[PDB]
Amino acid sequence: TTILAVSYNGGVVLAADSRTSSGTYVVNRASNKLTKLTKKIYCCRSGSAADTQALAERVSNYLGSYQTDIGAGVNVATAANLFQKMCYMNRWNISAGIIVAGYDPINGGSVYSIPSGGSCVKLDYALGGSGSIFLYSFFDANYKPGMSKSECVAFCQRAVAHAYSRDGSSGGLIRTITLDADEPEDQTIPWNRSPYCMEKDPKYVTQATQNQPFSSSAKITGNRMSSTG
Amino acid sequence: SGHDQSTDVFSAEGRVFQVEYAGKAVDNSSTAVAACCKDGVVVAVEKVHTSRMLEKGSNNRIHAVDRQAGICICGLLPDGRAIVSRARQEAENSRDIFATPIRGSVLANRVGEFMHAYTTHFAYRPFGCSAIIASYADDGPQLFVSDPSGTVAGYYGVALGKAKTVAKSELEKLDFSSLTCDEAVGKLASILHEVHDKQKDKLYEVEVAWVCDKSDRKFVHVPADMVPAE
Repeated sequence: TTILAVSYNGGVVLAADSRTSSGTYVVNRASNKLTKLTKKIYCCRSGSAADTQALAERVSNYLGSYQTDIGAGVNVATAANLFQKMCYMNRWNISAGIIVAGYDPINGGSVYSIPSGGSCVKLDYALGGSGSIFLYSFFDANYKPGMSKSECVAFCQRAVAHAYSRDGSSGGLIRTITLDADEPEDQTIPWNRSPYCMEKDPKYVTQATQNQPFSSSAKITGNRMSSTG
Repeated sequence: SGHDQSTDVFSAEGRVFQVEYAGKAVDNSSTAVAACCKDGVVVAVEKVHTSRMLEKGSNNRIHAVDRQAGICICGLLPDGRAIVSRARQEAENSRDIFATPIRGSVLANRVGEFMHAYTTHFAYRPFGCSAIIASYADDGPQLFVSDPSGTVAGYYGVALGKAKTVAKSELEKLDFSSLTCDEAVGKLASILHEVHDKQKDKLYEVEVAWVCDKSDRKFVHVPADMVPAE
């Protein structure tokens, strides 16, 4: 699982892979890990699918009633607090890493990370899942804060592609959603149109020289790909 | 007869007489006024003392519920203290479960729902006080009144207590659009001093509180040397 959220000037972009895997078999290759909480607030879920689904459904139910009670919109901080409380009271029984990202008219675009421990950190960008470990040095080198909306979406897709190119537990479709003062816009790009994969990378085209032909010299001359040669 | 002994009984004309008796008890209490000045809310109450040996600040009727919200009590003071405790519980629930200050309208609705629940069961009696909720939340300055019947209404200016009609008439002379809290404090104090009868309540004090931009949107009492002498 690879999930991330990046804030730009207007709002936020949430990106995720689509792969639910039972260890080494792909149970689902078209999952949707970007779960709607309110109209402008979403969460990226990593870990136990049942636990994260139940947590998201409960938080969405709580937030929907709260809008009717107060008669106004909900800030991203409220949803972040709801997840933080619900994950902290159940931290020993659930396996969940949550990213709460959204737009509210008061604080603009917000991104919150709630790891397995149950804390809540407000960040410019957040990463999560097994494939997030591959992206940290990718963000330290290639990520510049202050990108435009389209630039942020493209960077998020490229980061997700780079993450699941190396992570066996991640892969499949790349799903992104943009949340800002305008209408939220989703996008799903397939693997065959992904911004990066090692199969299309020209520097991994040449195979490692492992199957030496039987030769009278120590000179390495490529792999043996024929019986005669 | 027996149609006015408990709140769980409607009268032949569709009335709850115990709630009306509680409202009558409110109407015999000391006068309070409040004004929403488009930049904050100012509340002023009169405290009648039955002893001249009371320490200053005794029997406070204005209490802070949150940083930006406060409640003035018109009526039975202990019932008002219970209502204030409930309002404080409601305000901290919002700050702990939803990580946001409670909106003035939301707090007023919670207070009204709490007060209404005591008018529907035979085992309880209605509160004998009216609650004036003054808030400066993200929904702007808000001034609400909660009736012992549990109905809440928002006001620009409001008066309660024994000398209610005359105080309301004095409040009708204000503009409430150009009115600011700095002059509203003096206006409310002057109205309370003028409307109060000096031959029946020998010991009287004026207690004024406000929450506007000048206090960093924090509900506090006035500086001592700001209200008029009389």
